[PDB]
Amino acid sequence: GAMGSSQPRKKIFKPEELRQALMPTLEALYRQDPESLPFRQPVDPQLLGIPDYFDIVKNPMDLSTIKRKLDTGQYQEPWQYVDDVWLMFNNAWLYNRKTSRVYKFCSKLAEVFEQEIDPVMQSLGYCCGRKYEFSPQNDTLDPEPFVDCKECGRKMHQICVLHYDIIWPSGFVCDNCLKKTGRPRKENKFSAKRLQTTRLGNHLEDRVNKFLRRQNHPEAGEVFVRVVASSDKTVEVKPGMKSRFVDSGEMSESFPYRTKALFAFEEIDGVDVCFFGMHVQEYGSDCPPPNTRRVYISYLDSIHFFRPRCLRTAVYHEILIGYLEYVKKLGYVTGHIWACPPSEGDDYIFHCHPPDQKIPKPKRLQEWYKKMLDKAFAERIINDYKDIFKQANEDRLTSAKELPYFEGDFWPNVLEESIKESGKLYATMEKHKEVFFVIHLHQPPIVDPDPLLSCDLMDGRDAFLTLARDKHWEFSSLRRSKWSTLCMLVELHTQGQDRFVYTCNECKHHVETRWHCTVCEDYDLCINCYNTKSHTHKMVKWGLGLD
Ligand SMILES: [Zn+2]
Ligand SMILES: [Zn+2]
Ligand SMILES: [Zn+2]
Ligand SMILES: [Zn+2]
Repeated sequence: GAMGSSQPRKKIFKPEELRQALMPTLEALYRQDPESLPFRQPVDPQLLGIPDYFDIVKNPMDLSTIKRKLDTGQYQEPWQYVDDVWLMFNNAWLYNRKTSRVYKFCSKLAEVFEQEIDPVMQSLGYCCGRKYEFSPQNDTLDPEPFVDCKECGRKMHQICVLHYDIIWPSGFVCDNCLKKTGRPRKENKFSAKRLQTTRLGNHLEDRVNKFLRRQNHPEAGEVFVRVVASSDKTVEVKPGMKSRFVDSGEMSESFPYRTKALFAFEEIDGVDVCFFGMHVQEYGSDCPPPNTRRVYISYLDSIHFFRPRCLRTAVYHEILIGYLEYVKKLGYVTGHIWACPPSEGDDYIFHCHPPDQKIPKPKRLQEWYKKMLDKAFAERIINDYKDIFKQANEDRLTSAKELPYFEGDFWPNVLEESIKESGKLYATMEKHKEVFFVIHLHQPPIVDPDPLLSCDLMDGRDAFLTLARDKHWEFSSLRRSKWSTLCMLVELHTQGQDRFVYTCNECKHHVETRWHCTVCEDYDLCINCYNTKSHTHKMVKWGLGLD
């Protein structure tokens, strides 16, 4: 029953201060006519004919009761007023049908309150005056989390202030109490910029930023593109196709590929926001037919908060066109896209999309890729592109073993169904002609210069979806996506599986204490090499060995 605490520099509010600040908002509700009228007195179920009411609404609340408390002085902190206005709204929204008068009255009162209470609560030193709950995820909704300033005691929305103890382990200090300090907040070192770079990531981001510079739009921020996971996998031929082609030795039992997960982030309001993500499968020059030198885009997802909107599509295209150009240069021959719009509520990569992010009609989605590919053809990056059906006929395919066979793809499961219902494949291909693109990119072996990044969280799409569902990292709004990115990036920086050995770029020996180049992407010399091999750039001394 007993809980002790200390809080000397606490913000404490005197009644009159609140009223002078708060009640101009409670009055803006009373001024709503006729909408405020059912809310000026406690709901009387015996006047209205609804004995129902007190069984459904457990804590009645209304304007008059709130006006009393604001005059009684019963509100010590400003959140208690705000909690009571939202309690009023939540009662009405609950009991009444979304079509009734009162429910629509309520949404008008609430829209007014949102506009009034935000600037006021911010003048009192808070983030906003909203009540937030996370999307459904029964009956219950989970409440957003709060942080208290270790100085003020002012309760804040953790998502509003974007505070996380891992980044700032000495705790949350509100922006004003930091002004009573001179020193600003410490830098967030768990940023997108600071994710390990790759030639693949760099080529894509170098291409997006070069485009954004020519655009010179003032709302735009820097784009960071990062490969965050890669590994070597195999796809096993399924049992039907196995007995039909593997036992004879016409198809290999499994096909090797390298999978990669990559994300793009944009600077928006000075923080990292993840707006684009993609998993790919890459079948090299030692992969047997039919997968030799082929890349396939398994899953592609996006969140529409990129700034500005009028550049969103062009930047998605720049990443995709950049991916084709990159693997074309390394030696891949064909690319494949499965252009399928999500089945409402299926999140491809990011948990919980914005309610008003458009799910495109399949004709629009395919036109979208067509425009991207047409753009690539124009720049002479693509040699040509056709749908799977027109392409199969043009190559005179007659056997199922000539269809590329990719992990998790549509066609391996169509082939299993065909074999199981045998006792028309060209018909199924024409039927879904529009959904499957075949991209012609064009030799010595393919050698990927990037190393593998072990990151279980991004080894395929399920691990990150699950973690975001459990942690309520939604991408449903700009403010929630900012928070989700923040924590996503903390997970990549600190919970990955790679540990780093350092070698001298000259004699290749393992180093502890070392000279690290300030200019080159990643260049080191042991003490001995620093003492013999000249390097023209300034170098700094890093590490500290125990011998
Ligand atoms: Zn807030
Ligand atoms: Zn504070
Ligand atoms: Zn050396
Ligand atoms: Zn250098």
